[PDB]
Amino acid sequence: EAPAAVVTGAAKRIGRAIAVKLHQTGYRVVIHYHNSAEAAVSLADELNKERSNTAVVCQADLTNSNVLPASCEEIINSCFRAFGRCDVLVNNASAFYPTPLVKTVETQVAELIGTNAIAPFLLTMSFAQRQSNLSIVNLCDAMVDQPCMAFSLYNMGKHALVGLTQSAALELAPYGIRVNGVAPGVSLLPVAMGEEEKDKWRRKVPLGRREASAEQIADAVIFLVSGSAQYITGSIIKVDGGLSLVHA
Amino acid sequence: MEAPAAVVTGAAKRIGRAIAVKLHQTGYRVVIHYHNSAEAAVSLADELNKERSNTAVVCQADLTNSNVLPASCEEIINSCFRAFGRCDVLVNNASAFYPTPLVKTVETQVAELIGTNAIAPFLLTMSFAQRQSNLSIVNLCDAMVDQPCMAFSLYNMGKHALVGLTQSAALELAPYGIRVNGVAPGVSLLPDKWRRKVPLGRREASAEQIADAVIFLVSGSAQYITGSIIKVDGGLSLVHA
Amino acid sequence: EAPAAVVTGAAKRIGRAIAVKLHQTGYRVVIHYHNSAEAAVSLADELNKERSNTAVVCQADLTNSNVLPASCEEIINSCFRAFGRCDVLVNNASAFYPTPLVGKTVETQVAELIGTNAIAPFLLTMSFAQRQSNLSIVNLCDAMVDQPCMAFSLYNMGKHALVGLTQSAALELAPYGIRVNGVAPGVSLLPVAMGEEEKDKWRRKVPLGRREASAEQIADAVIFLVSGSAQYITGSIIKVDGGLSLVHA
Amino acid sequence: EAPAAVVTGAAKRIGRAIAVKLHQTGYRVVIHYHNSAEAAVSLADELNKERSNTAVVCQADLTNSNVLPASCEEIINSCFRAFGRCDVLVNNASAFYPTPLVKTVETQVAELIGTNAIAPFLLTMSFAQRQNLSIVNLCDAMVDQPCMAFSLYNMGKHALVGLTQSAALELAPYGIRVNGVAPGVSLLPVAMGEEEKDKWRRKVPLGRREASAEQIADAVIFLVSGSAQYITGSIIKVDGGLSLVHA
Ligand SMILES: NC(=O)c1ccc[n+]([C@@H]2O[C@H](COP(=O)([O-])OP(=O)(O)OC[C@H]3O[C@@H](n4cnc5c(N)ncnc54)[C@H](OP(=O)(O)O)[C@@H]3O)[C@@H](O)[C@H]2O)c1
Ligand SMILES: NC(=O)c1ccc[n+]([C@@H]2O[C@H](COP(=O)([O-])OP(=O)(O)OC[C@H]3O[C@@H](n4cnc5c(N)ncnc54)[C@H](OP(=O)(O)O)[C@@H]3O)[C@@H](O)[C@H]2O)c1
Ligand SMILES: NC(=O)c1ccc[n+]([C@@H]2O[C@H](COP(=O)([O-])OP(=O)(O)OC[C@H]3O[C@@H](n4cnc5c(N)ncnc54)[C@H](OP(=O)(O)O)[C@@H]3O)[C@@H](O)[C@H]2O)c1
Ligand SMILES: NC(=O)c1ccc[n+]([C@@H]2O[C@H](COP(=O)([O-])OP(=O)(O)OC[C@H]3O[C@@H](n4cnc5c(N)ncnc54)[C@H](OP(=O)(O)O)[C@@H]3O)[C@@H](O)[C@H]2O)c1
Ligand SMILES: Nc1nnc(NCc2cccs2)s1
Ligand SMILES: Nc1nnc(NCc2cccs2)s1
Ligand SMILES: Nc1nnc(NCc2cccs2)s1
Ligand SMILES: Nc1nnc(NCc2cccs2)s1
Repeated sequence: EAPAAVVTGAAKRIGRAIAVKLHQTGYRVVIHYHNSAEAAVSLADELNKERSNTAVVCQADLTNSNVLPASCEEIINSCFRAFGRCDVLVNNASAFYPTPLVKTVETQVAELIGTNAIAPFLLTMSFAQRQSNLSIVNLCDAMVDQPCMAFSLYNMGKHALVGLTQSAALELAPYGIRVNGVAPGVSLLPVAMGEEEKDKWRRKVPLGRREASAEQIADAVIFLVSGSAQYITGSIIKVDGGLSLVHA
Repeated sequence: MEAPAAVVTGAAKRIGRAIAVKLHQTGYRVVIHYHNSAEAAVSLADELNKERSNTAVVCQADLTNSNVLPASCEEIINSCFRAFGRCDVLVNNASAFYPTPLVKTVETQVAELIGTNAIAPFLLTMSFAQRQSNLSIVNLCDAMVDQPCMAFSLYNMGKHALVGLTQSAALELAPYGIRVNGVAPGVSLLPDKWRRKVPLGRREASAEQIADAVIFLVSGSAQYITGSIIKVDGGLSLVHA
Repeated sequence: EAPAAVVTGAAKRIGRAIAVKLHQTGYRVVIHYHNSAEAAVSLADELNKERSNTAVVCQADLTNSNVLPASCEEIINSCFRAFGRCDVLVNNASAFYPTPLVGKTVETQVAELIGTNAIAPFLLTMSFAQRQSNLSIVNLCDAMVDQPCMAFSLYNMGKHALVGLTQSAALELAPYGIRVNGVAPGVSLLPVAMGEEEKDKWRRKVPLGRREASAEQIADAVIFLVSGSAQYITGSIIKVDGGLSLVHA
Repeated sequence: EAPAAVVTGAAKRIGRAIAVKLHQTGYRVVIHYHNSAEAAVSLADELNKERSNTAVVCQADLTNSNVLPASCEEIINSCFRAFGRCDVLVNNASAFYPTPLVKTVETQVAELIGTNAIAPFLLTMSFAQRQNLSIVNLCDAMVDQPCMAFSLYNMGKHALVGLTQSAALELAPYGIRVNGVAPGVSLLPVAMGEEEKDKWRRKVPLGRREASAEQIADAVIFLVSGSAQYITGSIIKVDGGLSLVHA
């Protein structure tokens, strides 16, 4: 009777807040993870303590390669194995690091374009081929047109994800699958980043001079998958505190 | 007094009514603004006050641009403060819509099309902010703003100006904690060829579907969202010619 | 015969550079001005001294009012009275100043900021089209239209409206062979009013050379758009901003 | 000292026209090709007959693979070996075919994302590493109103927008400008029946025809010229208003 959702990169940070808030809403969840095995299992434990048999984990590398289609097929298949259905796909997993124009480059291309764009395409195809309020939500980037300097590949990946969001909204609408995006500006800052750099970014945000909580991002995801967004497809909701509006 | 309060312009019919109703159902007190639709405005106010008495008032004003528009807009915001003691939400919904081919005087067309669609929203936004917790404004935009209807230059200029206001006001009022966002319908309630162009189910949006996006944006679930415009268009804007 | 162009606010700065560059390419020019009468006449003189009977001036307030349509009709009429034709319209004139949401009356500011930046371009476009070869319109837009200066809401509304006009008019006049495009400076000639230190703050933002656009660089893009090399281009807005619009906060 | 330009996919159609018009402006050219050797060589011969030793050909597959970075480095190097310099890169080559959601899919990924996005990135990096310098990328005016069932193609073209913007921003301190030209409907497929061609043509507000190759080429010539010295990160539509037309 309960719908089911796949969330990629759901062990930590935003994806985890997404999976949690989906579960709170009624969904059974596949918690996809790559390296964060302890966190993934520990999230699924917490969720199944609340409602037994409502969470499973699924391990996969989302780097592009000739087995990526199979991995993506397996993420979707795992949702069907555990819950008999797959109502929502959340494309959240993401590699993020600089690739200056001036790891081999082909690995960087595989990681940054694979995770951020190719895996979402492949997951979207498998989601669709396996098929009610069906929908996909892609995690985009509010700053996609005012990119971080030296992040060409990352940015290319997120731009492609906009393209996917739109193309798949158009193509899947006849099957009643909605496809939308949520575009954070500055949400949870990289664990790697020092606290002076974190406040630099925080200070740019017109609304409150702080980053988005992961929960604030999830809230937008929840709206998009909900029955209050039934006529919404191809839309990318910025959740950025106005940051994208701010000139240099 | 702890129930928040909303002003919705053009609230007597169609999308504005639906927005007023849904806000009221969420627990808002509402100012139902109207220009010509007195009977309808009052009838809605009646229905809502039957649900919860003294939660709905009406306010008449022409939103055409003129020398008296700033005072009319200021009095709309005042009416919310008079009735309810606070003004938490402004929904800029009223809109004039008609062709103005490039090939009523043109200056009257400017006054109604740019006035109702952009200038009144600007003035209402100014009065709303001057008078000031989850404070927000929602502007009713247009999903087809960049693929406009042929011969609708002034309407389109006004809806583009409204994107501008949405973004400018979001930036400038963020320090006051006033969020400013937009909802952009495609084809909603018609004023069949059109229905068939929509990817998502070959139908128009109900007014309620538009309202749903407004309710989201005013909610505590959108507390970090400002300067965003959510399309509610069933994919129509994605469809090439 | 030589083609003819109208340039609004052409007495000084970017408008002058546009009129000059159009005249150098072979156009006869109407130099529209509002307050800058000495500068406009002085410009027409210089151009006429390079080639007789190729420049006139035309004074008009482009503030919105009930007479704005007549004024815009008269601008276009001036070009047909002077040159027997009107091939190109450059909507360059612009009022620019803050209008904080939180001096002049607000209705005056609306009239100036929406009138000059949007309404007069719409009426001029209407007149240009109705009074009718490579016919085109170029609207001076703003590359920062989606990252606006704080407290510039009416100016920004006007520049957004002008984007809309650009697109609506390109759509609607394409059947008549009239192209409509835009040119969108980021930081070009800074306000005369602005102190050097404030100017250098803006300059420092620009990735491409950390300087503002020259007036000539803006004009070059106008000249492309009116040219035979832009015959298939309509509804395009070209940023001339040295990458400024791409820079995050 | 004549400047030098690399044009990818320069043997035919839009790329050919770009190469010709660059050559007419005074550029020496590297005509890059994949399968169209005879057309590429005939263009080179034509251009050399006009001015000796001003055109060379360079064969390379721009599909993504382990060797694409070396291929892209070789293209750029061929310009320097032939002409002693490389002033302009035009990323024009493109694969284009439907990839419905409902060749292996990874080969589709390699061809569509490789030609349209990864190869321009690699080329751009090699161009920059080796340094009026500018790059022009051939984008798509319909990128936000895509053809149904062209997700991978559209993804590639959106990525190219991101490249164009990202490279503009990063390369601006080295004085390298990076821009795009976005055709709407230009030269239609070779096989497409006229009746199908006319459905597309009829959609275009400005003259109900597709853009010539030369018309697209004109915008590229503008962007590489001294008249665009402050233009970077700009994408000029050359679409006859098509992108403005609602469904
Ligand atoms: N945080 C922000 O400020 C911000 C800003 C703009 C956009 N976003 C977007 O919002 C989404 C969530 O953001 P976030 O900061 O929570 O992301 P994140 O923590 O940087 O990454 C989320 C997860 O992606 C997974 N991932 C990385 N490489 C992968 C690979 N090769 N295969 C499979 N999974 C891989 C990781 O899983 P394991 O941990 O299991 O390895 C990781 O925990 C992302 O799409 C991001 O680009 C975030
Ligand atoms: N329905 C759609 O397909 C669609 C598409 C795109 C955008 N939108 C936007 O969605 C919003 C609501 O759409 P709708 O179809 O419900 O609107 P609508 O029925 O065209 O107009 C709504 C109300 O605006 C008020 N209004 C019109 N001219 C006025 C004036 N001079 N002064 C004061 N009020 C005036 C009227 O109030 P009185 O009746 O009291 O005189 C009218 O009932 C609008 O902003 C519209 O532009 C709608
Ligand atoms: N300068 C920049 O950095 C920059 C940046 C972004 C966009 N732009 C745009 O590029 C264009 C040219 O810029 P600019 O700096 O050269 O412009 P500007 O000097 O601010 O103004 C140009 C001319 O506009 C005319 N004007 C102002 N108010 C008017 C009115 N009420 N009636 C008629 N004319 C009026 C004036 O004519 P008189 O002198 O005769 O009175 C003035 O000389 C403008 O459209 C502007 O918005 C410029
Ligand atoms: N034609 C249009 O209406 C239109 C519309 C929108 C955008 N565009 C863009 O404008 C540009 C030029 O258009 P077009 O119609 O002239 O292009 P096209 O004829 O489809 O492709 C141009 C060339 O791309 C090369 N190419 C294809 N796959 C390749 C690979 N794997 N490796 C290396 N080269 C490869 C081919 O070279 P060989 O022949 O040598 O094998 C081909 O001649 C493209 O970027 C296109 O996407 C065109
Ligand atoms: N996977 C990720 N995508 N984008 C991210 N943004 C992290 C930020 C870095 C600086 C401001 S936000 S993590
Ligand atoms: N007031 C109004 N603004 N925009 C409106 N759109 C109504 C249309 C719906 C479908 C084609 S036109 S009404
Ligand atoms: N009329 C005018 N519109 N925009 C102008 N730009 C002037 C600038 C002010 C700050 C940076 S550029 S003048
Ligand atoms: N490589 C190519 N990219 N885009 C192309 N477009 C050809 C067509 C344009 C419109 C219908 S088919 S070829």
